[PDB]
Amino acid sequence: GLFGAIAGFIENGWEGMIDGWYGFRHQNSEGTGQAADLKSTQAAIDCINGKLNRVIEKTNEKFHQIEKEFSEVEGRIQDLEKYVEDTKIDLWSYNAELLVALENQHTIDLTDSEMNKLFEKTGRQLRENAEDMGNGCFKIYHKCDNACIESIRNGTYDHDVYRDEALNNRF
Amino acid sequence: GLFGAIAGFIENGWEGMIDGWYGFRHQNSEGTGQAADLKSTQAAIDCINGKLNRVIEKTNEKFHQIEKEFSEVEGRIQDLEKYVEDTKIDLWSYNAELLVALENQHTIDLTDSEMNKLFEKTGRQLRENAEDMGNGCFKIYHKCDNACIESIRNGTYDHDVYRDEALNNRF
Amino acid sequence: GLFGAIAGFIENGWEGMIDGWYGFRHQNSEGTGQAADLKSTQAAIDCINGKLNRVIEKTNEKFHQIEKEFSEVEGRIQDLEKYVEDTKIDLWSYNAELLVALENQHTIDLTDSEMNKLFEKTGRQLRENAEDMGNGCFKIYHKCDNACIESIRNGTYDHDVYRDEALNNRFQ
Amino acid sequence: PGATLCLGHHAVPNGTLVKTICDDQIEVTNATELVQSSSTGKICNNPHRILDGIDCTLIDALLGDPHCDVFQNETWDLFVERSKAFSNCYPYDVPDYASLRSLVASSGTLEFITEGFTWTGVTQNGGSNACKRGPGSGFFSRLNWLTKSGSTYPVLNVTMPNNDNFDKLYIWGVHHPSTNQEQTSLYVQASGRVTVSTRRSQQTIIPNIGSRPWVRGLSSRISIYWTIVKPGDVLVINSNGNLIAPRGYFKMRTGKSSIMRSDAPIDTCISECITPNGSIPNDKPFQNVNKITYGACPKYVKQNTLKLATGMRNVP
Amino acid sequence: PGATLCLGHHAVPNGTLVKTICDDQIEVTNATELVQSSSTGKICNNPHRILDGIDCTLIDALLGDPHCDVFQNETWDLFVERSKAFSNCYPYDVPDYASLRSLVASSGTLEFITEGFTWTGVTQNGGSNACKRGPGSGFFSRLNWLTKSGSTYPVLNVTMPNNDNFDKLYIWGVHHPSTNQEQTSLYVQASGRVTVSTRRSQQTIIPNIGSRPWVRGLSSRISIYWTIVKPGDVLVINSNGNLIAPRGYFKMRTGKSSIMRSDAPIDTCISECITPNGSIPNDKPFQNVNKITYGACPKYVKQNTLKLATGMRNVP
Amino acid sequence: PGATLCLGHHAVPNGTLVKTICDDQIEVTNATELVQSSSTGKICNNPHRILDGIDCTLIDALLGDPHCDVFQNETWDLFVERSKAFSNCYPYDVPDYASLRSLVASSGTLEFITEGFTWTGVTQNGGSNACKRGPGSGFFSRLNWLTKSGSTYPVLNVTMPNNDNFDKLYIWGVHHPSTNQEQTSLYVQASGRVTVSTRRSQQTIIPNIGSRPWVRGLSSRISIYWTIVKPGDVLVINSNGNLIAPRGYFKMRTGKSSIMRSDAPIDTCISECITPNGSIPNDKPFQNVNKITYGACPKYVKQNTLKLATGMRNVP
Ligand SMILES: *[C@@H]1O[C@H](CO)[C@@H](O[C@@H]2O[C@H](CO)[C@@H](O[C@@H]3O[C@H](CO)[C@@H](O)[C@H](O)[C@@H]3O)[C@H](O)[C@H]2NC(C)=O)[C@H](O)[C@H]1NC(C)=O
Ligand SMILES: *[C@@H]1O[C@H](CO)[C@@H](O[C@@H]2O[C@H](CO)[C@@H](O)[C@H](O)[C@H]2NC(C)=O)[C@H](O)[C@H]1NC(C)=O
Ligand SMILES: *[C@@H]1O[C@H](CO)[C@@H](O)[C@H](O)[C@H]1NC(C)=O
Ligand SMILES: *[C@@H]1O[C@H](CO)[C@@H](O)[C@H](O)[C@H]1NC(C)=O
Ligand SMILES: *[C@@H]1O[C@H](CO)[C@@H](O)[C@H](O)[C@H]1NC(C)=O
Ligand SMILES: *[C@@H]1O[C@H](CO)[C@@H](O)[C@H](O)[C@H]1NC(C)=O
Ligand SMILES: *[C@@H]1O[C@H](CO)[C@@H](O)[C@H](O)[C@H]1NC(C)=O
Repeated sequence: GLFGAIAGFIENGWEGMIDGWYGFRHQNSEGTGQAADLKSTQAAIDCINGKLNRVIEKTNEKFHQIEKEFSEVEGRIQDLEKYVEDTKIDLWSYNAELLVALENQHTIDLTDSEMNKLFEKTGRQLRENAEDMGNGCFKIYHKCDNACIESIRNGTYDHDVYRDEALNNRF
Repeated sequence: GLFGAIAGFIENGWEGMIDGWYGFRHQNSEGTGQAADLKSTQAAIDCINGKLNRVIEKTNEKFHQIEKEFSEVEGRIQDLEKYVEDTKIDLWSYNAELLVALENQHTIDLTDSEMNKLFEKTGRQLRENAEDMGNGCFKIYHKCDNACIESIRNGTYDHDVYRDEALNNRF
Repeated sequence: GLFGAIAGFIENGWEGMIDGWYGFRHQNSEGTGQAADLKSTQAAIDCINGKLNRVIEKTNEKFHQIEKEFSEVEGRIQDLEKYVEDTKIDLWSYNAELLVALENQHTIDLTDSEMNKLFEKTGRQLRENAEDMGNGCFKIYHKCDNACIESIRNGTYDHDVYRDEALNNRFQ
Repeated sequence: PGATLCLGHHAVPNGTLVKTICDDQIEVTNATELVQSSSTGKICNNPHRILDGIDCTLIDALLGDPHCDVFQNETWDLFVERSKAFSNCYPYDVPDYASLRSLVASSGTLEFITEGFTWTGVTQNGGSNACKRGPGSGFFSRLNWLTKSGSTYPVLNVTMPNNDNFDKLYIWGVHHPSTNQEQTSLYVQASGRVTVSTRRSQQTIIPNIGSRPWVRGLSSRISIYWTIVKPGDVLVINSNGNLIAPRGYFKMRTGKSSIMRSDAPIDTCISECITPNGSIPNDKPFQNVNKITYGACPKYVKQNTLKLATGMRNVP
Repeated sequence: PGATLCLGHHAVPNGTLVKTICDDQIEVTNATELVQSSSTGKICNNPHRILDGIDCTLIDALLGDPHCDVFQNETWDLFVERSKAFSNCYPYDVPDYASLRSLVASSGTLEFITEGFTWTGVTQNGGSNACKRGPGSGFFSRLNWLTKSGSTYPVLNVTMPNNDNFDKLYIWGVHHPSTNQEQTSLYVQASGRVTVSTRRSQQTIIPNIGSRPWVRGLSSRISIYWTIVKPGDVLVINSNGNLIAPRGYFKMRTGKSSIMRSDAPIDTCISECITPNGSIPNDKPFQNVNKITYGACPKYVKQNTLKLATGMRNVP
Repeated sequence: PGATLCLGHHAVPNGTLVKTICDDQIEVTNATELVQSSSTGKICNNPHRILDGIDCTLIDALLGDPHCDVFQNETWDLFVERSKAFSNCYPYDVPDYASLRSLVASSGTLEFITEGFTWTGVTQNGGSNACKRGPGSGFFSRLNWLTKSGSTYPVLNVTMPNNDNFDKLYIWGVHHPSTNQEQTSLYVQASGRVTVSTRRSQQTIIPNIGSRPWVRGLSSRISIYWTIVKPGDVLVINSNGNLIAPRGYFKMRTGKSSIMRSDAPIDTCISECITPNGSIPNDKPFQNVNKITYGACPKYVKQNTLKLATGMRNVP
């Protein structure tokens, strides 16, 4: 994708994440664990189900039309009848092809983006208390128990509390 | 948006900013103030105005065409005339729907982008003399009067002048 | 572009880069040099050549169609034939116009993206041992000979080796 | 001591390959098909009112071929013509056959209203052993074969005003005898001629003497014509022989009705979209079953499959 | 001490809702309408030359119905036919009416040039009380009703070469008498024929006797036909009765001319785009007013509104 | 000391301008043209089979105008009609000329099979100095001009069953004499009539006596008609004068064949796509050469150039 996170600095997806599209894994003095991120997941999901339907309208309802198969040779008028349909079909065939190409590119790019926003947001909370290890992981330079991890995930982490300690381990 | 600045880490827009699309707010030892950023504002505006016109050309000029309403039932030929116009209208109706969808998405993402590019540009000038607070604000770790603020906005800020002072203050 | 690298914080391109789309220039105690980045380059090239062909299929094959020029006035039926062809041409003309507009924007944004990603990836290897100078160049705060430069370019640089030396120089 | 916090995304054991602007094939976690490519093979009889033509074409039902008279006064949303249909009455042709078929189908009804025409000095209700009705000789139910009475066939001159607020469809015909002997035996005049007109329209037909290929015992033919008469207008019929008279008029309607050719069986089930192959679901935006459709239907495309990604890139 | 530096973007008290790829409805600071949905209700008389048909159809003007003779030799960019139009001359029909109306409308002129045809042995300038011109009998101005002279009607045979460098349109006709008595009284022959030809085309018409519904006192009719003669080509007219002769030819033109049905009044104002509803602005790319249009016009679509975002996300 | 590591991208000394969503003109390192705007000016004879009509139209070849008989039994993928073409046989017209031309072009062959029609009591093989074949009088090769025998022209009545497993195309005609003297001299009857039919079709034509413009010595005309007969069906021909009889039938085919008007020379070279201007390459997706095309062809668009970027922004 355009942002280089998914299939990028994030080395692979987690088959073990079954309650969300995006989330966190940690290791600390109390062991390891995993948690989904709800905001990014719902943001991606909400954009995604509605998309075929926003474009292409509802179906159109059509009734009596023109004949499209013929049992006798007729010449000029049938030629035109056949040409009109052939013309219609080719244009619609083009529309379908282009539509799916564009939508799928945007779907891949939008999911990549949501991952990246979460990464930067997590990073920004950590301030000077962590370093980007380059593989989508942050090394946190202070003791950070289960409650500390949870404060980051729910967005209430207070960088100032740990700054003296964190700077101390780093420097 | 894809970049996560507008309606993202920037919590909201400024209704009081009436002379630009993007700009700066500050607090320092001399008080507070506000100024628009001209380059970012103009980049978004320039892409946005001429944009309906890049695609669909000029209007087409058309004159004598086919009849599209009929006062008598005629069967086959009226069917074809009616089918041809109906076919044309649904295709154009499709083009119009898709066009505004793509354009508006692109307008939202590009405007988000201009915000993000400006943020990254400001950050890079400040180097090690500031930190990203995560809400589109920089904490500047040295005394920074009005002329100092103006130096950042116009792109001539010299990080080296303050580096000793700032590092001292940060750590 | 959307990412602000090409025609952005990278001030201009290198006419002297003739063996790649993206790459590295360095300066150290042993002189200067340049190298293409193969991985980014091939990613851009692969998306771009495949692009005309992904949409529009192969060409369509058509044979007997309708007449499109006429030597006599005929009225109603000729009118419809001409309207049908004119309608088709105007729709296709729109598709062609829109297609190149969308494709070209995406190529510009995608080339910009590859430049920006390479910059970010390089930055991450360097960790606390370097600083972004803001023009797409990194200042490296330790002695870094040709093999050291090569270790960065080929992705095997070990930031821990240089961290003590580098931190002392940056902050003191 | 410290900690590590890793960001990531999900993946699955096998995803779906899709196409993008940049990839001919790329793996995502999930996708959905946008082209309907299958049918049950049966036409659903709901929600549209389906009329199975069985052994009859729409025109034969219109004219009133006896084995088709079951369809008298019927209505439909969709008339279904079967490939096994056959004619079993007087051999006929219809100049502009295709247009008449279209306009009745669109009207959506065979509702017929008899009128009290008076035919002075001629014999009414002619029939033929080429067109049996029950055990005896017969003719189209909606048409009236007029011949001489005694030794003369006078100039017919009859009128029928439209004082109603709907359009009337009159179906009528012209007999083409195979020989001069036939012509004179039936109509006295050596050549007949038929003219039917309204206040703003007119049609004149000259009968044709001669042999055509032998069909059901007969070398003669009827040509079928039609005339629409609007409110406040009036019908006039004038003939001195060879006239195949109307018995009344068909009530015209406008609406969603149409006609389709299909050999699909008709099942009891519900589908908005009907094709000759059978009904198909209309949950998908496109279909590759048939360019011919009726109702609320996906759009026809040439491609037989198109995958829409519904998930992120799959990177196990 | 130190300082703080915040980045931001503008917002407004109320924006516009628009649709995107990712939002069915999302708020931006501003948007602009892309669908023209209104008209003043009047057709602007500039820059295009508008001709109000008033009480006349284009065909009635062409043929020269007396109350329409005001339109003689007129030209137009757009001819406007009114629903109040009526015919007030000899009752007539035009086979392929739609085609003739179209081809005259496209030429954009009624410029007419009289030619010196010679009609030996017939009476010219026939007239009718169905088509009074002042108190007395008269006829279409561009047509010449020929009848017998003395007790005979010879085979007429006249020719007319095209020595100009433009196409000529010839309008001619066929009289259909109501009775055999009338047929022989006018034309002597029991059956007529009219043949008009060029070097690569020919048309032969056989007249029709019989009663039709009374229209303006008359049960007879005229059928109108047309023939185009190219430079270097030639007209030949051959008839032994029932011919309604041309008086000359119409100069044919090519260009931007057309015809429209409308009851909209014609105002003094300027608009490039004309619809039957009235003129509309052409600043927007689309319109939902009418599928029928003339001039430099937005494209017709089904949607009544489409918003193009012209600003960033609105985040108050 | 330390080191510096700079990231960058390439650029080139020229660069090319393209259009985007955001720029009307922006410089990239490279681009490619998507509109084919040129032709060599020659139609390539491969891979499609080209038949150059030279001095002949397809219709003149079909009927067998003597200077066109070189084309007997010929086949083509593309028939090329030249603007310099001319007729040199009996002056004729074809009602619905365009349809016959279309269906033959589509059929893709002039393969002709003589059948042993029997024409009792008439003189066969009529000819004219208007249609010379070598030094003497002649006629269309595929048609048989029947005239009186002795002092009479009897009622012709012939049949031809289709016992083959392909469709037969029959071409036949009707003579329109210039004078009454001519009519009776050739056909004895003062008026002829021709009726040709199948089991579900019929056509009756009445000749029309009178002058048309003088062409190649003749003020008379032939009108050409055609009838297709399917397997198991049958042809019947009935005439008492003015009949131009078939000599046999053309075998109908289906396939990729068509026809084109061009003055382009025919060169030896290979191209899938043919236009009236000459062949064009089909590597680009669009073309601005001609809306008329045949084969595997780019799509016609109005634009004469469209550039697809194939490189990044060019920033020297
Ligand atoms: C003109 O020639 C045609 C063709 O020969 C004649 O048509 C033929 O008419 C006879 C007698 O009506 C038909 O005979 C019947 O054939 C059917 C089916 O084959 C058979 O079942 C009957 O028992 C009877 O034999 C014959 O089929 C028919 N031929 C064709 C090709 O249709 C026509 O009678 C001639 N007209 C005149 C006025 O002589
Ligand atoms: C009907 O009139 C036309 C025109 O006068 C006659 O055509 C002329 O025929 C002669 C005899 O061959 C030619 O030499 C002339 O060139 C023709 N004149 C024109 C103007 O083309 C035609 O012959 C007449 N028909 C009859 C039956 O008398
Ligand atoms: C539907 O029927 C048509 C007509 O025989 C056939 O060509 C087509 O393949 C059928 N489609 C499917 C999906 O079976
Ligand atoms: C919104 O855009 C329209 C069209 O460009 C413009 O006329 C209007 O002034 C704009 N409004 C604001 C508040 O910018
Ligand atoms: C234009 O007039 C037609 C005819 O009355 C009407 O059906 C249509 O709704 C009108 N359109 C608008 C936009 O008023
Ligand atoms: C420009 O792009 C075309 C299209 O792929 C390619 O064939 C050509 O080699 C390119 N030119 C240069 C100088 O890279
Ligand atoms: C092809 O010929 C037509 C007819 O003269 C001309 O208008 C057109 O410009 C030509 N096209 C090219 C590509 O030369």
